[PDB]
Amino acid sequence: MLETLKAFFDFGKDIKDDNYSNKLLDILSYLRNNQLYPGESFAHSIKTWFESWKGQFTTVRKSGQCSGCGKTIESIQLSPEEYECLKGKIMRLKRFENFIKSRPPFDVVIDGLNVAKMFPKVRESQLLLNVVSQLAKRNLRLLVLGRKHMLRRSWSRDEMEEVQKQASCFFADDISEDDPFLLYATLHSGNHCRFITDAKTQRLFFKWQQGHQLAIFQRILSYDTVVQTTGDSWHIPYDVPTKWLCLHQ
Ligand SMILES: [Cl-]
Ligand SMILES: [Zn+2]
Repeated sequence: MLETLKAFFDFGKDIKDDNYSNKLLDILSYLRNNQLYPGESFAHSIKTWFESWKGQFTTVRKSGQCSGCGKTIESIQLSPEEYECLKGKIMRLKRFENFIKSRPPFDVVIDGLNVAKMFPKVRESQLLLNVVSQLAKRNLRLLVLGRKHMLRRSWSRDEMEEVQKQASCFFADDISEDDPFLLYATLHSGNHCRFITDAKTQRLFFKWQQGHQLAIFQRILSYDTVVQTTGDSWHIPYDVPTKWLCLHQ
């Protein structure tokens, strides 16, 4: 589909209807609101179309600070109001709710089932413990969302006991869905908590996810990797990617 969209940018160089241009800008806004990134050849067409504006293919510093503008890429951290927005509408089972509310916030919410079943070679009671042990080395509060299945041999427990002594474990019924509990416990704990597993808010969810998801651990950046603009500038990631199209005018 990106292939088709690119072709309309190419047509844009000669089509100087400024009503046509604002439909091309709508595409850019669609990319932003849905965490999509153009291909490299699509990026070239965007740069080229805008220049009919100065474009440069660049990278982003550790506190980017784009190498091209010197401008600072949008922050990945949610504002207190933005976070209280996204939080409210995700919660929009009471044993779990109780479990959370009678306890201090957590730092990492771990989807035990999906984490354990991702490196299929090793036993999954072992894999969970390994993830927990590496994280408990820094004294974080850990909530492991598990199932009654984990406390039934054989998921050697044994090994689950070592898990429960370094992480807090809530064992939901085996039929329960994973996503609701993880989203609740993480968002309830606060903007600081991370996890392992409308248009403005769907964007917020995407910003929140990118800045709070621990990927097996991958580093979380200071800045937000999305198509973005300030009016005088556009910053478009392409080909999360690390290459950026820099536009300023
Ligand atoms: Cl697509
Ligand atoms: Zn730049």
